[PDB]
Amino acid sequence: GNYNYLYRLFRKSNLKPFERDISTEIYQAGNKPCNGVAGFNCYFPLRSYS
Amino acid sequence: SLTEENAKTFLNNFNQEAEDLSYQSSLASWNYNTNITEENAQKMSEAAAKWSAFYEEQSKTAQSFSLQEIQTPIIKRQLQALQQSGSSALSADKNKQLNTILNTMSTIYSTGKVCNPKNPQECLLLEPGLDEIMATSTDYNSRLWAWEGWRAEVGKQLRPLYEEYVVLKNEMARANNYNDYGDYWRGDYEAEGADGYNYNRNQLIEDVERTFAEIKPLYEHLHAYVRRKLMDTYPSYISPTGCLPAHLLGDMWGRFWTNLYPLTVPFAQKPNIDVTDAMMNQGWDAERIFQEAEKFFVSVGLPHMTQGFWANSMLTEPADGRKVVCHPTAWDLGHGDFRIKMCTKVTMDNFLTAHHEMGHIQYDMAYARQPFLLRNGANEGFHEAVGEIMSLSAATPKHLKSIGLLPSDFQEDSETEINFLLKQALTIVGTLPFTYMLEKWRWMVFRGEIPKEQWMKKWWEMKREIVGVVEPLPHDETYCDPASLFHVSNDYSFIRYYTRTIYQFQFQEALCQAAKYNGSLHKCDISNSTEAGQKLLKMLSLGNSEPWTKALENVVGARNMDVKPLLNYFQPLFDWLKEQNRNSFVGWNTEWSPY
Ligand SMILES: [Zn+2]
Repeated sequence: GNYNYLYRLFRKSNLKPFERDISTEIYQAGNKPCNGVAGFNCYFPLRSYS
Repeated sequence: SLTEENAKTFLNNFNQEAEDLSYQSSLASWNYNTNITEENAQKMSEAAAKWSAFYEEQSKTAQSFSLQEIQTPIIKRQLQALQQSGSSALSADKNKQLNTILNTMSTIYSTGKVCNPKNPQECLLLEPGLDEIMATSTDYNSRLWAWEGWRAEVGKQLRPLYEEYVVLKNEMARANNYNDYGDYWRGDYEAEGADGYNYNRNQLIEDVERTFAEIKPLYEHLHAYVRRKLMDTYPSYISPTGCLPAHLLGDMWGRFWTNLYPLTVPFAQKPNIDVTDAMMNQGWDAERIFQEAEKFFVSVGLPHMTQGFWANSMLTEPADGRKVVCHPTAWDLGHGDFRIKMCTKVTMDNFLTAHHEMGHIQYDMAYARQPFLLRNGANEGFHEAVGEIMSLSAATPKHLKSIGLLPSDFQEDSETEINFLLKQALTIVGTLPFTYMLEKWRWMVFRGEIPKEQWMKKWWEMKREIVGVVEPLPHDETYCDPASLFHVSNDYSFIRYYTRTIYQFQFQEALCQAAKYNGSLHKCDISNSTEAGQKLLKMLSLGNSEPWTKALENVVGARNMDVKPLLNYFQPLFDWLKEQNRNSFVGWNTEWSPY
């Protein structure tokens, strides 16, 4: 499995044309603060292709 | 922010990881089944455990979303399919007891020999050395002895295990908002949410009882005809008016009457033309067989197979260094990977099996566009129904005459048609009542209508009245007849074989009336028909995303089970059975007993 290449899965809004973001902030889907941990309603926005 | 978006995000996150985690398990299982060694078996455990732990964690975390505010049907269906906790609702000790009871029953069924009143140094187990007597031997005092020994040796210790298994299954079903284990099994047919296509759990039972109602006279005529044909070999043992004996049939349990074909034949002089002895004179191979299968499949309007399909699939037996379990399988590895694992021989049996597996291959790739939760069937019967119609259509004599297998001299004759109709009937007509009776017995056992002290009072009498089978020797309240089956020994659903046959006939008729065919239903094919074959492709794109009622109504026009293609299939056969059975007594009475 080639786990090197990655992609974005969860973002708050869409991307503008010719825009690039490399932020690694936790995407919050729920209504509670994440506190920087990956628990409930909070997942990493970057995934791999394998 | 509200429930819908959170549930959608959770489903997307689960599908991102499950598609990758299940692929490893599928690939490892394929490698093991193709290359069974001492290292693949231990490699099974870690992959299976990781996948199971992830699935259970996701199922537990798929509960904070209430199933009342979800208005879209797709997300509701996905959440419901992700809500089924299975056996996790049981306690740890109770689950351990259930697991060890199931393991003990399975390992008891795996073992088991028989004792002979003659020289007892011979041991007969579930090896094919024992069923030969029940299938090929034509004398007495052997098949009956084998049946009695099988029901006496391993038929005694399966009762205490079954007594605890029933109550544990009932408790597990009740722990999952069900009335009984039979209700849990019938819940697969339960579909909620539709506009005129809603289906209820109990209605399935109602959809079963009248189905058997329309096969009373054909099955009674078949029973009378097979009894009359058996009279010649056993004039002093088979009662002309009584029920057929439990043993002396074409199966251990009488499920399949296939082995009764040589004894029950309309005309033994007919050659029963077959082209198995035709591929040697001109040159054929298994690769050519698969090529013909795929060429026929793409001749109806189906996509061409992938290049990697022919590279990752085993079509001939390995020479050396590898061992194969010798079982035809169609694996869906995942991520657009499909494989067939089977040994292909030069025989129309292997041709039919290859076409049946090819139907599964076409079906599996037909729902590749679903979020890993809808990539199944609406009901459990759709999977095996797809491969039956393709096998039937390619087996038609017209189909074999389009590929050069038959010279352009012999077109058709009535006697071979009747022989073929009878030989096909003695694989389905002889098993439908048995399946119905077993399912009903199990349903009343799990409901509680049959008390534990009267089990060996309801299993037999129904067989005397529903199946038309009478026991040769009395059985008291110490044996456990129905647990002796492999299907019964473990948690296998048996109603699937009752409905699937209907799906075998309902589709084919709808696939023949759209092909400008006006002849017999058993002589039609879907070859060289782009339109007749487009309906199945259109319907093979929903899976369990929509109720099975809607998919059926849009493929055959019948919202429920309207099963009358069988009478149109075996129409000359029924007419001939009615004609032949005139100076006889059609039916049976539940009073006679041979001994
Ligand atoms: Zn199949």
